[PDB]
Amino acid sequence: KELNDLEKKYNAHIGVYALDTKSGKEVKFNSDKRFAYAATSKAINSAILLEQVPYNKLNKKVHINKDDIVAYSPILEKYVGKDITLKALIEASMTYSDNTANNKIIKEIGGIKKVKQRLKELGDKVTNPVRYEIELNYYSPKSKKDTSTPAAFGKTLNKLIANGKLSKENKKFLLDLMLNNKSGDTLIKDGVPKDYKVADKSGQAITYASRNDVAFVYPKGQSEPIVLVIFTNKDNKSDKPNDKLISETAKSVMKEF
Amino acid sequence: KELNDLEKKYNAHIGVYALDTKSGKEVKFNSDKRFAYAATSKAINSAILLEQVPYNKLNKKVHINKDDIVAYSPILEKYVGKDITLKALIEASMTYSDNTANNKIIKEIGGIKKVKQRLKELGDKVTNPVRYEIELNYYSPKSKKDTSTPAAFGKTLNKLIANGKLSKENKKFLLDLMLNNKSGDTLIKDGVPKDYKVADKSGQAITYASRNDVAFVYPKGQSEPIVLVIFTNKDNKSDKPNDKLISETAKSVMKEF
Repeated sequence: KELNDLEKKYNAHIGVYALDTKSGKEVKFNSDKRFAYAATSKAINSAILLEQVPYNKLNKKVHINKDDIVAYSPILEKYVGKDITLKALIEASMTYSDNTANNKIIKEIGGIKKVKQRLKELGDKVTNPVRYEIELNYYSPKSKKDTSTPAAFGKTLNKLIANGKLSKENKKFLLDLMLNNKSGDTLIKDGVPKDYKVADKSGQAITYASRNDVAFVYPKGQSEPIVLVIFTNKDNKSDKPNDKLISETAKSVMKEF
Repeated sequence: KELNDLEKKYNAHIGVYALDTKSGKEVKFNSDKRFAYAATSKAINSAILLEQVPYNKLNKKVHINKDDIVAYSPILEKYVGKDITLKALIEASMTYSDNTANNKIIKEIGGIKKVKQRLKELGDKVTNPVRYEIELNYYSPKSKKDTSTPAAFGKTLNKLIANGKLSKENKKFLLDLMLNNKSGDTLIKDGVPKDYKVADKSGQAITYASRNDVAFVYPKGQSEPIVLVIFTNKDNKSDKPNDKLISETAKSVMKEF
């Protein structure tokens, strides 16, 4: 379970930050090294929008046209020239990792700048959103663009969602999407003990086998979640990642709690 | 609401079969004309597998290798060389319309032949599965391959799921996937009245703007569903469909109940 020999077994780099929100106990490993967060940022944008729009007001529609459309939008693809509710945008973003949905949410929030401002209010000076989908995924170890550290990103998830200011309804709406999500089943969920419940949002950048998973993990018997951010990448641009790496990382970290 | 002037407004062909399972009242329109059912068949395969595997036994894993992988498998893509539960296969098939998941389910059932045999036991001599994903989507008006009529397909959905022999748990597991599904939101769900609950599985063949949606529709106040099959296509191979066509078709048909 040493994270060091997980990096060896897999020849990858692991960035972890786990915070038991009950005890405040943290597990860090390369927790201050930057990683491209890819689709895991969708959790952040969704949370931020849910801060400014009451659950009852998620039924508000927003028009989607061709310009809004970006690659890998299994849901939003068909909304060209149609309206979609803020509620359905968030579901598309969280369940399907829909790229057009996420951009739209960011737009609704006020843009990247607004996202940045918010991050800064949350005391997050590390999380660096610079581009929208899908370009936020063109990770370069040379660039800080669209990257965060496991610690900065974890602290933000905590402050925004776990110990945030979301209403009961919106927090539930969001955590349930991440809970019900079957997309990151091979990641944190795969490595945690049978009885734990995992509310995650996976992600994978285009380069360096940047494969991430962030989650609200709930040990059987605990209602308070452990915020778990696992970012992983490899040395080469075209490197393919191994999800079992995240699964094994979550297994190990969870044993700390 | 005449279906005829919906076909005019949209210059498309509508195939409908609605059966109120409570009253046994039916609404038909070109209900005996063949249409490519595309991903809507996933509902059928899932139901059939759920007939032979108890809910508690869905945790059984099945190995996925490269050969199993077909196009548009947002979930199953990453399972190459990994195991997946029958439960996660069905979720992938129903929520994400995952093609590799569906093929695997068909394999688990015993193959297309087995599916055929089952259809025949259900008194369905029309539904004609011939290929797996993704080729089942190469629709030709000249070919009966992978097509069914709205009536034959509707009667099968009814006999297999609605008035089928699924256990409480499996029927729920499946209907909840279709209920929670945000993929066909622009279809039946878009056209039914606000308070209705729609448990659907959309679909779109590669050709002739073959855009379908099948659902278990629940009027507010009714627990028994109305099985609604709406198949639509156009004259030309490269025709793009308009989902609002299905939405408007569902609106009209629902007024019959």
